[PDB]
Amino acid sequence: SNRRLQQTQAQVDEVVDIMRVNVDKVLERDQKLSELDDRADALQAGASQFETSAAKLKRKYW
Amino acid sequence: KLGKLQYSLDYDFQNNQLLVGIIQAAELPALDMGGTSDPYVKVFLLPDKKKKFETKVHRKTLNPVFNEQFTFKVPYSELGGKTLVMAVYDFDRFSKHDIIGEFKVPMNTVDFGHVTEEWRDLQSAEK
Amino acid sequence: KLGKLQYSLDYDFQNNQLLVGIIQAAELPALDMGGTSDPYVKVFLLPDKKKKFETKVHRKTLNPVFNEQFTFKVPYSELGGKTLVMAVYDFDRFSKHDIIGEFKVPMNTVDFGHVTEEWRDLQSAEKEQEKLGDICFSLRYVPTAGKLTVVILEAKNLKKMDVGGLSDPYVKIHLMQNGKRLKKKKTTIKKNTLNPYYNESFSFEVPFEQIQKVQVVVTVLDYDKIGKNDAIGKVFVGYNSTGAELRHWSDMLANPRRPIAQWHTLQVEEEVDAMLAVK
Amino acid sequence: YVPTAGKLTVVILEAKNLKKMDVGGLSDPYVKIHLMQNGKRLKKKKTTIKKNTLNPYYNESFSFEVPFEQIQKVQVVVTVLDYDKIGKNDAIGKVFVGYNSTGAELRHWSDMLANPRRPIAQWHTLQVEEEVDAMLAVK
Amino acid sequence: MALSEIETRHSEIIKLENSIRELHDMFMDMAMLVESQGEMIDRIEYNVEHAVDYVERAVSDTKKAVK
Amino acid sequence: MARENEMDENLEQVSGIIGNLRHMALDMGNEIDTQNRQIDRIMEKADSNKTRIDEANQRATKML
Amino acid sequence: ELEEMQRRADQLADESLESTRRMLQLVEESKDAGIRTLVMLDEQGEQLDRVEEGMNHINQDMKEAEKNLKDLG
Ligand SMILES: [Mg+2]
Ligand SMILES: [Mg+2]
Ligand SMILES: [Mg+2]
Ligand SMILES: [Mg+2]
Repeated sequence: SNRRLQQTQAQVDEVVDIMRVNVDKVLERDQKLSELDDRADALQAGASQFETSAAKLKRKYW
Repeated sequence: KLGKLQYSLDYDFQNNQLLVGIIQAAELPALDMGGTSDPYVKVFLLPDKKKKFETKVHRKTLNPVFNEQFTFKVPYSELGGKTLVMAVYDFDRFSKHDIIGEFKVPMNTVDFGHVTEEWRDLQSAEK
Repeated sequence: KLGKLQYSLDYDFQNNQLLVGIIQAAELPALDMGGTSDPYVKVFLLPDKKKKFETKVHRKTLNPVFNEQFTFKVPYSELGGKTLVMAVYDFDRFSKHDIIGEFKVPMNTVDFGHVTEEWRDLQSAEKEQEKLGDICFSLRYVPTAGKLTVVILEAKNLKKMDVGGLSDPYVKIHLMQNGKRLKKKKTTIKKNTLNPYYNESFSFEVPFEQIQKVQVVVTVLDYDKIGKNDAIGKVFVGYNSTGAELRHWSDMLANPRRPIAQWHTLQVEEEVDAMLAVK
Repeated sequence: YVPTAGKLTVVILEAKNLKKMDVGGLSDPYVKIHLMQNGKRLKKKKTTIKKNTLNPYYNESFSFEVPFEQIQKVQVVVTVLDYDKIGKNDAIGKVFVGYNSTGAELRHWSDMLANPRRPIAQWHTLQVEEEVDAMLAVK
Repeated sequence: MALSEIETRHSEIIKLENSIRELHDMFMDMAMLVESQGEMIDRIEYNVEHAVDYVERAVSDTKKAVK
Repeated sequence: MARENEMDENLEQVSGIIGNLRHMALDMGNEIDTQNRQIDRIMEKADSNKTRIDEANQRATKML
Repeated sequence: ELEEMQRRADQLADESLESTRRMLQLVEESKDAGIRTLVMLDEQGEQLDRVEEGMNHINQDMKEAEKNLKDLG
């Protein structure tokens, strides 16, 4: 019964076509996550600086 | 302080209708005896208060999950100047159903094209 | 300890048939009144239990001599992956004929070419769990919000429930406390499947102060439209749980804001419900 | 327990701080020993009845025929009860050691196993009959 | 049938095995990438929580400073 | 025919497993998409707060 | 020629068989890899949610700080 063989083959091909797209989307996710990582590091750096300045200002105007 | 609300929003251009999905709500304040309220959400188009849609009443949960969907047959041109209202109500069998919260969404701030779905903090309704 | 068994084995290539000869047995333990048992040997091909051959019943001897012969019309190619079973039975006129012993011979260890004939010590016949099914799911609990996320992933090797076919499984989840069934959930019904895949998430409101006093009961059942729906298997995790279940629970506790997936072996509902009626 | 002869020697020594069962006075305690398996009560033994005592002293030995092949599948149930002539005799407390046992009980059991041809004495805390019997109905 | 039918059967079967293998490798790569990205998210959340702490303390200080 | 049938059973099981793999791939991809949208949101908010905190820090150090 | 032909046919049969077995193993590995992948997706998802709540908190706090700095100036 070649019908089942070829049908299963078509299933496999379909799932492959799904998975490669999924993989590319995952790569895009890796890019976005990396940039988010850099942005977060910069964010916490600025946060610490602003915290220090806030300490000075509290020790000034109170 | 009442809690947050997760909802979904998107527009079907094939049928020219607005698809508003009420996913769930969280951290709602308790107003009933058992320590939990009986919440249900009323949703309607903000511009005209006609044909308001109400969800099913959930018993005694401060984290109700509705997962319901409503359709507003409104053209895409009129949609831009139309707002959405989602208000959370507390059910009471022997008295007026007190409003827990409300939320308004301008359709000019909404971006259609990708299926939108977000959490937004509830606020106290205006007198 | 029962005794030994002398048998003969050889293959006739001219007729393409296996020649199994039962010579005799010795030092068999006595199970009958007179001080001697009534032994008879059942011999059949190990691979498929079809057309089993039985010897004549000898009266009251612990050293029976059968000197009988049996022929298994089996090709030489199929023979290699076929085993031989010789089990010694005790005859009783008014009850079930108890098995005295048994012996299995792999046909890949057997060397044909010379006529084989040997004595082999008898051993006690094997009587494991019947279900042999497993259910896999993930547990996630974050203590702050008190949310319990039970995601039914997938079951495998489930017991057949339908006649001449696979089963129609569905997962029912109960949440118990002090013997009471609080919440009731269920999944989609996957029809005709040996290994059902659901990937369905459920959430429960469980406070941090009662986390050590809750029971999570996962049950895999079969679905027929007509009549009562039977049950394939069930397992429980949480309060008064043991084994890999308590382990998975402790992993859920030790790892907050993170879901841990694990497999579990299905137990009979009687024992489980007997455990849940405790305390 | 000595594995060779399969003899189990349970010697009831003494109870203490038992719950009052009689009105305006001490209790009349006696020890009943059951040997269970698969939920069935096989052997039944009991001791002498010590009257009006806060801490009953028995020092009474009992022996049971337990094969070495079933040592991991036996239940020993010790019950302290109160004795009134008239009517049903109530129960003060009960504990069990052996199959499906936990706590200091399983410990004492394991000490009996690890130390053959030698008796190990130990104390045990009395539990309610409901929970214990609920544990014995398991498996 | 014949040897042609068996040969074509065998060929298409091998083809299926290779497609299956590619699918497999794709799943493996998937799990890999998702894991590494998981570690990335770990350090992101770390930096974020630190930032939150710093911001909170800063806000407290300014709030006490103005009044 | 036993050789052939045995193989047939194998191919059927492979078929079922492949179907399940399809479903899993769909769920996987979908959730990946939604999470990507969420990440976009996160970077928008993070850039917003970055600007907020830079301007605020400058204004704060200005009064020093 | 004939014997070698029959043996060839049976050979191809066996080869295809063990091939299908290899397929079963491969789709099993694929299956499990997929499962753990989904698990990772759930975990990292919740982590992303916590990140979002973090961002919101930061926004509100910096809004208040902005208010105080505008009240001080
Ligand atoms: Mg009410
Ligand atoms: Mg007899
Ligand atoms: Mg059925
Ligand atoms: Mg008395």
